[PDB]
Amino acid sequence: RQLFFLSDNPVSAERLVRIPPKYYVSTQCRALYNIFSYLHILRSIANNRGKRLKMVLHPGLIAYVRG
Amino acid sequence: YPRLEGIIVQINTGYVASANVIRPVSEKRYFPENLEQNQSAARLVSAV
Amino acid sequence: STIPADALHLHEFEVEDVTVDLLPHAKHTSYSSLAYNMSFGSDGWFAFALLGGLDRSANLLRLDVAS
Amino acid sequence: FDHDHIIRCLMLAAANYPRLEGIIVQINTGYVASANVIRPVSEKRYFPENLEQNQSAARLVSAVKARASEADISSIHLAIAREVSPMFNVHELKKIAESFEDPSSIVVVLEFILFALFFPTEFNRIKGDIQNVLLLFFSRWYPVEYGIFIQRGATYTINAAGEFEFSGRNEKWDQSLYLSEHFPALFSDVPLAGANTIIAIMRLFTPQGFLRTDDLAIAANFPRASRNPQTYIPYTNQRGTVTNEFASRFRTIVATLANVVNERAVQDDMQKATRSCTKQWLRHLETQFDNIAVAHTDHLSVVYATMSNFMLNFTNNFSGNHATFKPDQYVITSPEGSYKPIIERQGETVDGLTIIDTSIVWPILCQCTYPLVRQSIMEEIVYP
Amino acid sequence: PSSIVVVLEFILFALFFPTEFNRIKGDIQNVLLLFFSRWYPVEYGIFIQ
Amino acid sequence: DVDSTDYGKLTLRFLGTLTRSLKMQNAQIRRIRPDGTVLRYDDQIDIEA
Amino acid sequence: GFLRTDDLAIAANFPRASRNPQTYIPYTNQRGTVTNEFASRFRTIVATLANVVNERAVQDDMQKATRSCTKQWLRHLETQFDNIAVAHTDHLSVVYA
Amino acid sequence: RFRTIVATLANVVNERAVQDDMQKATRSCTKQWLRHLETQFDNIAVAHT
Repeated sequence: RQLFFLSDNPVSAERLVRIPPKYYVSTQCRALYNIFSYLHILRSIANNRGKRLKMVLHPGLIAYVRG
Repeated sequence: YPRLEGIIVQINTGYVASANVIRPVSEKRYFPENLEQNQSAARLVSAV
Repeated sequence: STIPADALHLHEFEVEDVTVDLLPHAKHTSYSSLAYNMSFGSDGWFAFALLGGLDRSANLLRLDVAS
Repeated sequence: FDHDHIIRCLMLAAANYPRLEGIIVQINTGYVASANVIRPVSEKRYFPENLEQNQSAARLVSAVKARASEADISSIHLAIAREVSPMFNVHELKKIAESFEDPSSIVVVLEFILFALFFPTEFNRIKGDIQNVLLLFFSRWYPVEYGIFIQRGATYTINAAGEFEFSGRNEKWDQSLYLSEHFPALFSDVPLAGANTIIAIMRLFTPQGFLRTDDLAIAANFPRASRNPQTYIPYTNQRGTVTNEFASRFRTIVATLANVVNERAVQDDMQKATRSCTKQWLRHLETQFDNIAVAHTDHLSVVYATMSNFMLNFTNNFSGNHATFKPDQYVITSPEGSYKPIIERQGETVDGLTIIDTSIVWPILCQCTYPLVRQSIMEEIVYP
Repeated sequence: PSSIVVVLEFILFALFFPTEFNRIKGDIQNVLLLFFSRWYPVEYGIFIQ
Repeated sequence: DVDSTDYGKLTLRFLGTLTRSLKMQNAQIRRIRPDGTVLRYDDQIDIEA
Repeated sequence: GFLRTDDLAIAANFPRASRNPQTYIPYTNQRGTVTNEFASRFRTIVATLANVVNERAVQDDMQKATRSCTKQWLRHLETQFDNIAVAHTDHLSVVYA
Repeated sequence: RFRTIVATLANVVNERAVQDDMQKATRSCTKQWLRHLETQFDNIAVAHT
């Protein structure tokens, strides 16, 4: 009910954010970075010029998903 | 004095560290891109 | 109280200088007023433009689950 | 218009003022940008549908998106205008750091094939620094046939009797030795017994153009620095053809490159899926080349023709054979001093004019719309 | 190989409506001479010979 | 002071200042071998100018 | 490697515990070459270690992906060896000397 | 008649897809659809003819 015509899938948001591929660091970790790309587009949509944003990470977040 | 090996190595260690010959860094690169995630290599990435 | 189960935010997006493509169905819903908030140049229209799409593949099975 | 005087002062003006190359390129860039010839757009199509999100080609999509720069119009117009322009500072290659580990590293070779077809003149000026990358390609994929090629030589010279005196020294090429008598040895196009595959892949860097004389410049009595002023247009106009004869050259290149990447794949028994996603991408470059070969060989080939008749594009750029051509190295000699060469590598840039970026062919192939691809409106082609 | 659907669009249009298939059988050639020139390149050069 | 149009002033402060690095005593224009030796004039290679 | 005599120790008349002092430097200086002759030795070791692990995996008929991801790792060690092989043979070799 | 057309068209697409050495899964799911046109043609050809 919140997002009628907007997509369900975080797959559609991976088109919008590049991840430099040294960050792909676990077996589910491609599928987890999509939700990061999925939500911040929907969260910050009133401040979206139509630029493409890029993801940087804390190294503990790299360290936590290794496991 | 069989501890004389401790003297000669400590001088030889003191030359290597003074040459600035190897500086360690905190970036692993044991695997290429898209091999640590990869589920088929899960038996290999644990042994490395 | 902070948990070991969160590292798992602490990721932030950095804006760049090169734009997205706008998914050619956005030209079609440019006019006219495909919903109420999806008027031309609004937040819900642009989210339907930039994030884009609705798959049939997800919410048919969810439409198959609740039966 | 005095032919003898202007070509005589333009040989002092290149020796005293080596920044003159920045003048003639800026005049040539002002003609390319005033023709509305290449217009970038924000829609990428480097991959077909359902291959970028495919997990098998995740090794491949990290090798194409790491090479394809964004479509900046100030460099695509610069890349065309560098071609017919005279060369005063020796052009050197933007350093490409590749190790050719994976079979998805064939993208870097396809970057060089497209840069040899779209800009064959600017391929010649840096063809030696491409050898420094390609000798890391062949020595890690064809190690049996690499050593057969090295023992003949990594450089060669031209004998006075027309023979090819191969050196025999395994030397990394530098962009100095471009002015000397040494050539890159991959581009000799001389067959070697045992190294039949390396010579076969170097037959894919051949240009697909013709040699047009400056018919409108001689009759205008413009300054030229040769006897027969002949420039090299990269591709012939292709009117009235169903199958485009320039796009069909890229059909036969990929059909050889899909056998080079296949033999490298099955040697290391990689997945059926990771090999199929390579060949689906290699024929996605088949489809995206058919869309633009109508608009390169009909609208660029009348721009490269008319840029070779300008007053300040006064030198021969290229001949038609990488195995023999060298620029005519004039000097300003003096008995009571030292001779100052015209073409002289000194790194005196015009803030980015000598650094040649071979990643310019990925925006040209994919994310640039042309005024003939869209037939369905008619653009009404801007004649400057 | 998923573009065989456009060919199956032309077979069914030739079985259901063979009269209207005749009136536009020339424009169906222009689509199909892109079909055979990519999937059968050896036989295409013999055919346009 | 030479004649200088509105575009010529843009080019002279672009090159732009040094000229005295070259001897001009009996200066001619000749080709060189790629070895480094100054060749003579050739009636069939160089232009007549 | 090579078996180097101690030229600067005998002239210094330093104490040595044998007749000819011959230390063993692990690898030769490798200036002025395109390919490193110490890095290409590691090529011919992995190429032997490829054929051992390839024949071992097919004895237990395990997956194509679990075998290729081994062999993609073996020549990833080639790429990491080639980057450091210049600095061992040029700068570590004079330290052991 | 449509049975023996798809019997040819499922061999044209099979000779094509093995030349591009693509997956068994991506090819068998195509051939599941080509015989799905068979089931939908056998139902509606009773009302056509």
